[PDB]
Amino acid sequence: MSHTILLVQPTKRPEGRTYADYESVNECMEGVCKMYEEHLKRMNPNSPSITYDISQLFDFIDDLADLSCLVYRADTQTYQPYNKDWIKEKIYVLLRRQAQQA
Repeated sequence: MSHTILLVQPTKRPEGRTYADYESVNECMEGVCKMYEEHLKRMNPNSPSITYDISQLFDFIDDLADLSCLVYRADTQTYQPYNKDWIKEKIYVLLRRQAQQA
């Protein structure tokens, strides 16, 4: 698995820049969905389930001022960068697999 770092900046405000790290690319993508999920729970404290469609996720990601990831390559002991659109496609594929399973 490749160690992965996610850099997020929610708004134009520089002090909001944050990061988190994961043991793999798929756990980082799941981390992106968890970010949106905890945002929806803040907003909806009294909804029993947090439910959302993939279009709502994608608009949330598009609205971030910035989102990128760095993925460790054993090859060169270095990190390959990938942009917001790459991220969205991995989450697409991930969420599409689960939907098939069901």
